[PDB]
Amino acid sequence: HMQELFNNLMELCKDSQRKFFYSDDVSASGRTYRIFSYNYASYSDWLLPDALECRGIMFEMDGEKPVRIASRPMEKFFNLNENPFTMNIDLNDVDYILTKEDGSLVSTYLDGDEILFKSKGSIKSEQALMANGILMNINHHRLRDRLKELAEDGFTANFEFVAPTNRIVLAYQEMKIILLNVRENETGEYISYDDIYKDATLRPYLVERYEIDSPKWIEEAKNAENIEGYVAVMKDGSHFKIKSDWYVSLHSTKSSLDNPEKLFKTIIDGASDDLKAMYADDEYSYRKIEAFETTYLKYLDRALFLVLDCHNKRKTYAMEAQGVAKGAGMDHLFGIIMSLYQGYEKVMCEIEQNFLKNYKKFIPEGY
Ligand SMILES: Nc1ncnc2c1ncn2[C@@H]1O[C@H](COP(=O)(O)OP(=O)(O)OP(=O)(O)O)[C@@H](O)[C@H]1O
Ligand SMILES: [Mg+2]
Ligand SMILES: [Mg+2]
Repeated sequence: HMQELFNNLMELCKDSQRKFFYSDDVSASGRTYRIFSYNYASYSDWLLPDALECRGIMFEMDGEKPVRIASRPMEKFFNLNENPFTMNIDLNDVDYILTKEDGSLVSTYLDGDEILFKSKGSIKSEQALMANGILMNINHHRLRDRLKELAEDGFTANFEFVAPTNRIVLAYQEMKIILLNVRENETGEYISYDDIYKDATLRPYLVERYEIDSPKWIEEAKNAENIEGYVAVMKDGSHFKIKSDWYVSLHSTKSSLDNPEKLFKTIIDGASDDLKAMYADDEYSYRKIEAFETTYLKYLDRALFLVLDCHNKRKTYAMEAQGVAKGAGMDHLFGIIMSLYQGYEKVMCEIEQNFLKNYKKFIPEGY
């Protein structure tokens, strides 16, 4: 049930502050919501219970009690061959593949009598309030009424918000929302693509689908231009993504595998999952990216512990924050501990830049 699921997620947000976290917002109606998301996480983190559902799922709260799963976006999923989840796939068990739109996730939720969108991490993000604007206009009144009845039966409708102002790599003419999928809020079951298609009000918005008969579609997609790629939907309802080399080479920093300050840049932007799957045919470059990956996560772990723990507990702290920084070799994390005296997020921004400058120290041994 839901209470079980809410607990498993709360557990994750205690393990470390850059693995899993949450955040509470309040809505216009005055209701209280809690969003479970994530910042960084390695394959083992994703083995923790229900860790794969800690990407924007949102609970309406009552104090510290979940009352309902107000919004259910997709589970975390990975690129093919990115890690042990997505290696040894029977490509013959791909049901079909879906165009991958380049934009931002927005997911429905009911707030009293109002059907609204939340971005991945917030119900007040720019994308959230614009998506809201879009849904309340007269052109989307048929769809708004259908998503409102879906919410009321407790489903979550998931859209990719695209726009020329919100351009990531691909270039979209108009601002619009594209219906990706629909999820039952409690069980997380997906509505079948064919049911969404039968609704002629939803059919206009629904992401294009392609049938496949040979795994040759992956080579074609890897070698295509001006597309991000595809989301493959398995016969069991799980999903794996295939991005084009073209997209990945444009979404990473330039010369990533050559300049180690570039590779680390790729990692601090969360783009090294696409890169790793791009070099999955190259055992050396594949396992090298994992090295630099672990390095930066090992660091973050240590760093974030020391910075926040110290600042949990006056010139006392000043001299005491020096014992943590110098005691761990990184005197860079001293002005960082000055933050909790000044103001808090804004922090994680600073730990990154400070890593790239001393970066030469952390470069894995043998690389
Ligand atoms: N047809 C589609 N089906 C599913 N997801 C899609 C589709 N088109 C675009 N997406 C987007 O793909 C995202 C997941 O793949 P992507 O590599 O873009 O993730 P990300 O934004 O880097 O974050 P993460 O690594 O945490 O998944 C989803 O957030 C979703 O908004
Ligand atoms: Mg995307
Ligand atoms: Mg990624």
